[PDB]
Amino acid sequence: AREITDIKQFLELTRRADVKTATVKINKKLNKAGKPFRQTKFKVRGSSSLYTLVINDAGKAKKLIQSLPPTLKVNRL
Amino acid sequence: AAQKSFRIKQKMAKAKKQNRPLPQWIRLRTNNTIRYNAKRRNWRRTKMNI
Amino acid sequence: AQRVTFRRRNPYNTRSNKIKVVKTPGGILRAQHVKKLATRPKCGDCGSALQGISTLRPRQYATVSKTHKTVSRAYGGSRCANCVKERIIRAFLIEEQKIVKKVVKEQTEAAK
Amino acid sequence: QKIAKTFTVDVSSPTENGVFDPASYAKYLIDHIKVEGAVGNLGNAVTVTEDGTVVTVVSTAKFSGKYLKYLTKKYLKKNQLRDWIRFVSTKTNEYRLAFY
RNA sequence: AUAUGGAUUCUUCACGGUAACGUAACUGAAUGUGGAGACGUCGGCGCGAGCCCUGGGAGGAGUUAUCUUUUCUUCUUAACAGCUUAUCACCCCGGAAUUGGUUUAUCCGGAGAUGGGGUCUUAUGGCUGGAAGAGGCCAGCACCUUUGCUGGCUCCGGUGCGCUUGUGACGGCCCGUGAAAAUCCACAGGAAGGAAUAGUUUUCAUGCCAGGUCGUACUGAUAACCGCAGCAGGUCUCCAAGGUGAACAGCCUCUAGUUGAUAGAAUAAUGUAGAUAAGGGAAGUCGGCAAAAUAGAUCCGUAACUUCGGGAUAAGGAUUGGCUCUAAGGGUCGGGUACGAUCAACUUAGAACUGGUACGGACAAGGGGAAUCUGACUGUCUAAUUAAAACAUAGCAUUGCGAUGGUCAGAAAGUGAUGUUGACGCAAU
RNA sequence: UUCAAAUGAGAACUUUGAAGACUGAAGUGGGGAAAGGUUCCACGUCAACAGCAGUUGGACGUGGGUUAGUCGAUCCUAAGA
Ligand SMILES: [Mg+2]
Ligand SMILES: [Mg+2]
Ligand SMILES: [Mg+2]
Ligand SMILES: [Mg+2]
Ligand SMILES: [Mg+2]
Ligand SMILES: [Mg+2]
Ligand SMILES: [Mg+2]
Ligand SMILES: [Mg+2]
Ligand SMILES: [Mg+2]
Ligand SMILES: [Mg+2]
Ligand SMILES: [Mg+2]
Ligand SMILES: [Mg+2]
Ligand SMILES: [Mg+2]
Ligand SMILES: [Mg+2]
Ligand SMILES: [Mg+2]
Ligand SMILES: [Mg+2]
Ligand SMILES: [Mg+2]
Ligand SMILES: [Mg+2]
Ligand SMILES: [Mg+2]
Ligand SMILES: [Mg+2]
Ligand SMILES: [Mg+2]
Ligand SMILES: [Mg+2]
Ligand SMILES: [Mg+2]
Ligand SMILES: [Mg+2]
Ligand SMILES: [Mg+2]
Ligand SMILES: [Mg+2]
Ligand SMILES: [Mg+2]
Ligand SMILES: [Mg+2]
Ligand SMILES: [Mg+2]
Ligand SMILES: [Mg+2]
Ligand SMILES: [Mg+2]
Ligand SMILES: [Mg+2]
Ligand SMILES: [Mg+2]
Ligand SMILES: [Mg+2]
Ligand SMILES: [Mg+2]
Ligand SMILES: [Mg+2]
Ligand SMILES: [Mg+2]
Ligand SMILES: [Mg+2]
Ligand SMILES: [Mg+2]
Ligand SMILES: [Mg+2]
Ligand SMILES: [Mg+2]
Ligand SMILES: [Mg+2]
Ligand SMILES: [Mg+2]
Ligand SMILES: [Mg+2]
Ligand SMILES: [Mg+2]
Ligand SMILES: [Mg+2]
Ligand SMILES: [Mg+2]
Ligand SMILES: [Mg+2]
Ligand SMILES: [Mg+2]
Ligand SMILES: [Mg+2]
Ligand SMILES: [Mg+2]
Ligand SMILES: [Mg+2]
Ligand SMILES: [Mg+2]
Ligand SMILES: [Mg+2]
Ligand SMILES: [Mg+2]
Ligand SMILES: [Mg+2]
Ligand SMILES: [Mg+2]
Ligand SMILES: [Mg+2]
Ligand SMILES: [Mg+2]
Repeated sequence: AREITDIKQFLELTRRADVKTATVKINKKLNKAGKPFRQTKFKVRGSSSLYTLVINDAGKAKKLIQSLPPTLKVNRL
Repeated sequence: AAQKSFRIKQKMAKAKKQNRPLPQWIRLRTNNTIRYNAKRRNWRRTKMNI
Repeated sequence: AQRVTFRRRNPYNTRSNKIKVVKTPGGILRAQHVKKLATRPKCGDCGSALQGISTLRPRQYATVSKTHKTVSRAYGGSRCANCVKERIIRAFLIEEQKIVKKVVKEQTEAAK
Repeated sequence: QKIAKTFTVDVSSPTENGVFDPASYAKYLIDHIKVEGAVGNLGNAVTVTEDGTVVTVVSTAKFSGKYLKYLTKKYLKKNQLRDWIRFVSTKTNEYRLAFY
């Protein structure tokens, strides 16, 4: 039910006690007027709401995923 | 109907159970005298007044 | 063409049974029932909807922070500012003229 | 702001069974593609050819792939070829002519 | 149930804004007060939603002797959450006659207008999260099989006295002024409690546990109910597409649903229901009973009499198809402190041409007039032989009564109606 | 209303296909309230019943089916009791 943009805040969520699972979605999407680009939504299933953080920059996306806690049960796709 | 009191549903239930043919094995008992179920009821031949 | 049924068992058009047509992700029309609209709280003095205050149906006011139930002047959510302007002025002026009456009628008692 | 558009037709499958003539076919386009309401008007505004095994329409004017399908349906209808050949989309704007 | 984070505190119980008011929070007992719950009806005007119409594009389908860049169809987005969004109202600056502002509807201003700046409610809408992973539409492989598997596309717009419903700011009406309670919040109050070596705070965020009992099928009617019955009767309600047209009419159609209702052969009399008839035209008959005639719209024309409101569609007339043109009626933009440019609407009137003089072409749709009797009117009744002149009604007039009372109830009563009443009342003619 | 197939001892009447029409969204459509009470659904099936028929049925036989913290009741008050 929540969207999130502070990439710092996000991280802190995923290390909260109640957070057992997560999921990464990937969408094809097109930019501005012309070409496409790879959108990636990071979803953290909290106890009472699903936080989802969108990273348009596919770059930011990769070296985000390797930040993800080694203990979190991530759902890929 | 369509939204009943439990008392009525109960009666309703009891009256479904009673709505069966005579159990044919009774016909075989010494001195048995019941031919058929003579209190059978049908929803469109006799209303049950609740 | 897509028509639509009530959702609760009550088939009549009562103030508690208003409907809204809605297009679902299935690509179809579905009714939704609709709570009666909330009305704006009113000033206790003059009677207009008092501004600054949220408007919900009554029990919904207990699921809402106290800031949604006031403005920050004396008699916040209760009376409406202009009404409190009047209240202050008159209070002052009257307490003042009390002092006037006291000393005037006091002097009566000294020359009569 | 003018925009050119490309439309391919993979007429191989039924061409290779003798029953299709990419020849008079792309002529049918040439002849009946209406331009601002008329035939053979596509004056350097629509070009049409046949890479041996594939027809190609290139258009600068009012032209839709729906229209293309409507034309060659009439061709296939014209030469008794319905029952036998479908106009079909594969990828968008890239169309083929299925046999069986 | 409760901890963790935040907030608050050495100026203990937050700051900011001139203000309307702002916010993630920001102690608050007795008591008192205020709000919500919570309320008629109709009219037009404004906005929403869904439906309707419709352009481009991407798909599938139909027709193709001939014609049609065609006909039909898919292109969707829930509760909930973040931000944003409003007519109204309110604030600050200001000080108004040459009075201004202003609604379709004439209301507003020295008790502060017009102007400029701001505050507010969040109906409603927009963007994002929910959410494309769903659903919708296709194509390409697979095979008795569970049944898969793999790809695509699911996009961008337009229009309005439209239709239904919603809601707003207003306006009309009343000897009619159009429920209650549970429940929720707020404010006034300040009993009290509470920090610096550390306190106060769960109306701010996040976190934990739990939510019993009964109904839930189906019918809802020319067969699931009531009429002895699978009875042409009766029985409360919501949703509601396209054309014609004023229209939720009639007539035709899409979606859905039916195609139920003994059947066959014949077509005598007499029927029942539907039509027509030369010449005459109510001569029929108690009686024009039945039937026929009339009918829409536009224009023209319209008597006696009248409570001046009517009578009135009085009466009486012309006109109306198709096709092709003409003219008038609007929106939106930039113009130093006269015009230009484009997009989108069926109304109304004029003018040609045209036909076996037809044209509200089916459907739909008033006969009119002159008098007597009678009830003023609208309204009411004898379910199942009387709808009327009968009853009612407003209007008029008479009667009783100031409560220890009038009229009426009850076997009685520390009983009851009028009475939440008081003669501009209640009761009785 | 019609043709044909299928099924069945048996077909004007069942099933499926085809054609012809109808209701025409003020519905013969999609749901509900009262009332019914299992009529719903499936399999079997024709003695009676459905004022011809029957292989069909709201019939007969045997079974299956109605899941809630949020939909109602339950709470509140109304005339009144
Ligand atoms: Mg009955
Ligand atoms: Mg229901
Ligand atoms: Mg506030
Ligand atoms: Mg607020
Ligand atoms: Mg603060
Ligand atoms: Mg109160
Ligand atoms: Mg009140
Ligand atoms: Mg009420
Ligand atoms: Mg459509
Ligand atoms: Mg809701
Ligand atoms: Mg302003
Ligand atoms: Mg300001
Ligand atoms: Mg209505
Ligand atoms: Mg009023
Ligand atoms: Mg309140
Ligand atoms: Mg004390
Ligand atoms: Mg809390
Ligand atoms: Mg308990
Ligand atoms: Mg149901
Ligand atoms: Mg039925
Ligand atoms: Mg009986
Ligand atoms: Mg009947
Ligand atoms: Mg039905
Ligand atoms: Mg009959
Ligand atoms: Mg016969
Ligand atoms: Mg004659
Ligand atoms: Mg004559
Ligand atoms: Mg005579
Ligand atoms: Mg005569
Ligand atoms: Mg005679
Ligand atoms: Mg007579
Ligand atoms: Mg006579
Ligand atoms: Mg007559
Ligand atoms: Mg005639
Ligand atoms: Mg007259
Ligand atoms: Mg003419
Ligand atoms: Mg013009
Ligand atoms: Mg009368
Ligand atoms: Mg009358
Ligand atoms: Mg009678
Ligand atoms: Mg009698
Ligand atoms: Mg009458
Ligand atoms: Mg008189
Ligand atoms: Mg006594
Ligand atoms: Mg038959
Ligand atoms: Mg019809
Ligand atoms: Mg109709
Ligand atoms: Mg029927
Ligand atoms: Mg039902
Ligand atoms: Mg029943
Ligand atoms: Mg059945
Ligand atoms: Mg038999
Ligand atoms: Mg029967
Ligand atoms: Mg029979
Ligand atoms: Mg028989
Ligand atoms: Mg049975
Ligand atoms: Mg059973
Ligand atoms: Mg509820
Ligand atoms: Mg309970």
